[PDB]
Amino acid sequence: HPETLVKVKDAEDQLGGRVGYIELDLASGKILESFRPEERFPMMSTFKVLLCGAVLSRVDAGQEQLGRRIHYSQNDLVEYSPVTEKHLTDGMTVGELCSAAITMSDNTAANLLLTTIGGPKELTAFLHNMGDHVTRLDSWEPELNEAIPNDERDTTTPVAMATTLRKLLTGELLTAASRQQLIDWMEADKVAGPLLRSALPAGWFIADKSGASERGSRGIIAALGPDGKPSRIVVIYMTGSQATMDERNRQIAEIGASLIKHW
Ligand SMILES: [Ca+2]
Repeated sequence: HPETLVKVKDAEDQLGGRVGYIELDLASGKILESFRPEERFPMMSTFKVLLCGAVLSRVDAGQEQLGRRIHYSQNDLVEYSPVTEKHLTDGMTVGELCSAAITMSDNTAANLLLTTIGGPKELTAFLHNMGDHVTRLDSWEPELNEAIPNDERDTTTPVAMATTLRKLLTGELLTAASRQQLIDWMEADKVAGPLLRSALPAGWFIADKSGASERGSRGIIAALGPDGKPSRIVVIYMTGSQATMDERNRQIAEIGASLIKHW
């Protein structure tokens, strides 16, 4: 198994475009290794974790309740809404919407949640307000993913995303209950099987969120580690290529095999 940085560089050689990577120690926050750490990449659906961090932060501030039920209508439904499209009559709670956004990548759920906070500009404000002056959300779904043509809109860097994710999952920017809730949602991801999960040994813990565009881009953010406990944050982004989805997925899975085999 190639060394992880060797493998990242090889992935980029085979795919074209750029591959960005970072691995942080969860406890300490130290950067363990990286490639293109400060370069921008489209977030795609990886932003949905950040969105639910902002929602949880409002819960912690007494401004939102996870049990608050949101009714919506057919005209709110956008592409790739596998959970929300099934709840037109009953609606969904805020907590259900975060579960759908994170675990199923549901786009209408993400839009509804963005509305709760006032839109993409307000998510960017949340990020700024937690010390992430890099990451930006500009668009709603489905414009955001299924292709962000490479502007700086809707981008992050590997290090900004990793850093921000660690600040949401550890420390005290969220309460203990909210930090746990966020990681629970990510552990329950159902749509990232072909990625890091494909390389994960029995007994490990992973909490993740993936992203994709039709053409060009892919990504994943994760907290993972052996023995049931996450101990590192890994962020991988891909953009700018003409590679197939199967090729993007395989290269992420192969990067994952390297980082597990060298753990
Ligand atoms: Ca290169």
